Amino acid sequence: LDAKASEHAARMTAMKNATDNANELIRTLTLSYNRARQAAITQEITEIVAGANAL
Amino acid sequence: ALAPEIVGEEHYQVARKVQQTLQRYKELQDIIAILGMDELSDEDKLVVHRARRIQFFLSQNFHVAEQFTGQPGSYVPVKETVRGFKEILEGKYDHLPEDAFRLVGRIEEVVEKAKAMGV
Amino acid sequence: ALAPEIVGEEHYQVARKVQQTLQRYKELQDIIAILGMDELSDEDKLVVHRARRIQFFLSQNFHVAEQFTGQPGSYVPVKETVRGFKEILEGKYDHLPEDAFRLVGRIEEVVEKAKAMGV
Amino acid sequence: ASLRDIKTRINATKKTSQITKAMEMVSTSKLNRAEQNAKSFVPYMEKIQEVVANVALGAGGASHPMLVSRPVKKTGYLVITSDRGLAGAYNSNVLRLVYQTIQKRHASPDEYAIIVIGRVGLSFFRKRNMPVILDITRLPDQPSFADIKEIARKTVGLFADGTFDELYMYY
Amino acid sequence: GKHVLVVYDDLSKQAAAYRELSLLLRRPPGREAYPGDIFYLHSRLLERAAKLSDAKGGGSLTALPFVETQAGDISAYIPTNVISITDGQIFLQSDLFFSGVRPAINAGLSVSRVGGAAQIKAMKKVAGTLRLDLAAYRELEAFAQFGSDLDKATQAKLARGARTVEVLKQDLHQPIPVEKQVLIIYALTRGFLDDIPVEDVRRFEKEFYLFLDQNGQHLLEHIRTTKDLPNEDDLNKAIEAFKKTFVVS
Amino acid sequence: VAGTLRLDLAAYRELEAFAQFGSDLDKATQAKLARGARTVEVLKQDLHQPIPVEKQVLIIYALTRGFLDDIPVEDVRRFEKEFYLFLDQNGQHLLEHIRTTKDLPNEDDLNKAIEAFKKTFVVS
Repeated sequence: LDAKASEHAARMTAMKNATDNANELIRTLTLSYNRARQAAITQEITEIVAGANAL
Repeated sequence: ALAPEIVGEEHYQVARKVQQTLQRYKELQDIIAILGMDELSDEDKLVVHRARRIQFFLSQNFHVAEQFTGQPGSYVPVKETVRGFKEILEGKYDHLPEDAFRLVGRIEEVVEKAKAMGV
Repeated sequence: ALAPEIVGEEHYQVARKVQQTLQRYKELQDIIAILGMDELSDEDKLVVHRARRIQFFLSQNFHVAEQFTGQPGSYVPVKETVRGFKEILEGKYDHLPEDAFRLVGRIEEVVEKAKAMGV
Repeated sequence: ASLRDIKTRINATKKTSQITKAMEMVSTSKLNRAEQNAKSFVPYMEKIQEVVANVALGAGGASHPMLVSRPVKKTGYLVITSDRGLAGAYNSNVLRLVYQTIQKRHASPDEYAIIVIGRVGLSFFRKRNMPVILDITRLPDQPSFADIKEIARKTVGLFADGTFDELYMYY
Repeated sequence: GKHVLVVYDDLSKQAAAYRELSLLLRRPPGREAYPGDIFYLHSRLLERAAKLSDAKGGGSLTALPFVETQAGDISAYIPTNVISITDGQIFLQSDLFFSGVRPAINAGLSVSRVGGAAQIKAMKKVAGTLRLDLAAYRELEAFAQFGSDLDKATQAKLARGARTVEVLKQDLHQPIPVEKQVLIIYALTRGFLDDIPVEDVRRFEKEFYLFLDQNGQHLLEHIRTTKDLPNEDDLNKAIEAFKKTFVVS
Repeated sequence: VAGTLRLDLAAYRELEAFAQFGSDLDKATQAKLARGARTVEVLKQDLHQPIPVEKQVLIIYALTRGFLDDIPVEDVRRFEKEFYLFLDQNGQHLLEHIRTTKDLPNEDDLNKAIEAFKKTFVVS
């Protein structure tokens, strides 16, 4: 009985770290996603401006 | 030039096996980071064990790199590279540490360096 | 137009119940995949048992699907589909194999298909 | 890489996060269930202990100080492990101590033997070459008395022969 | 009245050349500096492939345009333009290429609207089941990361999916007749392969092709003439005889 | 009055994510879950039917003082409607007092009125 309850406690306390690590990875990847997409949008703006000026 | 009829069946199989192992190790990174190293199956643990050693073995010491660090560098024939990678894939050197495979030439230098480190 | 005063109280109740059962099933899929289905609460076993049949019954055979199937289509009035889904929700057909509900029209045709399969 | 590749990783990570959350909740529910029995079983153990401690001022076949009574062979230890994974080091440490004690110490590979509880224990002892006698593949998580009873009677009975005199649990 | 197959090696190179010419001619640029008529150019080119009616001689022309993407960006201008025009697409991926699955067709993404009508009866009979098997395997593939500790039902589907993936693998410059493809896919889908280990499936397939060449030519000619599967018991008996002769590693 | 409502809803929104399990501890889980569910039920509203601020005050006070503990979660909306009818019938003093002074009425009188309503309410 002690071993079974210890098993349940161990799984519970492992899932906390699992979820926290997953959410940390989510945070890092989302930040990278946005900081990359901003470069694409400013490149689009630059291309539009340059094309307008070229005429 | 990486075709079976050009380099040979053994070379082709070794190259494809190395690439497959490295791709699998690259894929396993997310689960390794999240769930930890201990939750992977006994297969993927061996996959990581082989992949780290292969990745470190791909490094080499160069002749012109002597002006940076004092290591003299070496020239390795294709037969020796293929033999060493086949030996690693068979699991012969699973017991040696990771750092033994860094910046060496032929596979025998890995054993020599492990002996020098104490193994 | 999915409003109580437009389609009717019974129709609204049936639609809301179907959506809620499907949403409940959506949250149990990973748990049922990982652990054996027995760990589900006994109500949730009925919920899954009915969600599968609702998902299968939402499918329909078309008159234009003749060119792809070789099988004639069907036309189901809303007055009949509300009754069919009410009966499935209340459980008057939990004793049929789930495959009898696929690609079929009225609820009576489900029983016909089940008996053709040998129920 | 690109956004097209980053979004797939984000989606997979979110799905894994949801799975971990659900399994944490299930683990908490089973923890409460186990803790129920962890206090419910107390009166029976107290009843047995109070009487055996009462009548424990004499010598009997095995419950006397059993000093050097059949050390000859097969020293038997019990190992309690789970079947499901995701527990972290819970099963690993129990396997580690059993190994590093008995497999390290005992010279002849058969002067010891182990009976296991749990899938992972027997899996590790099939990895190894240990003399495992019998086990239980998958006990129900419920307290399982009058179910574990036959296993327990078998354990004490194969003791009664003296097959595993030095019985000593790891858990 | 003849039948023609046409392959355009890189429509992205063609579009880049047209963009260069347009920019040198000083026409206003659209998105990604491409001219506004780039979609009209590609649609006008591709829509000349057709299946003529019987009064027109019955001829046909089928096209296989190629488009190259950088870092899997399928939402770029030319990729979307070509995707919206064609009847279907086939997606090849480097991650599948290196993991051993070559050719690297991604079944989940690839589409073919003409599908079904473009297959023979016997091939359809087995492709119908293969589609569902692959779909279920890909849906459950995510949970393999949690180790072998899974439910009893799911492991059979994982094994079936693994064997299916092994069967679909193919080597270089070895086209396979459809009368052999249908037989091997039938052998996979009917459970005859569910005892061969995943590691020996390719050798099983090669030995099965050789065994079919040596014996069972009646099945091959029946398929090649009637475009339909033979009698069920005869095919099962032939596969059973091969399984009795075959040696595992 | 709104402070207790805000706190209760904020506390309940954390336990909404705990939809798998219920009574772990009565203080930590069951009571908060039930009160938050009743809060969500009273905060629902029908289309194109605004209600006066005094009646909002009375219903929110009723919820936040625990007078709705006995009433089941499913019947709360009918409770609220019948309470508004009972107010329009027999609470002119309370309504005028709040409408004139912008403050809560005498707590004992308001408790007596809500008790009188609760006697006549029938749960089904």
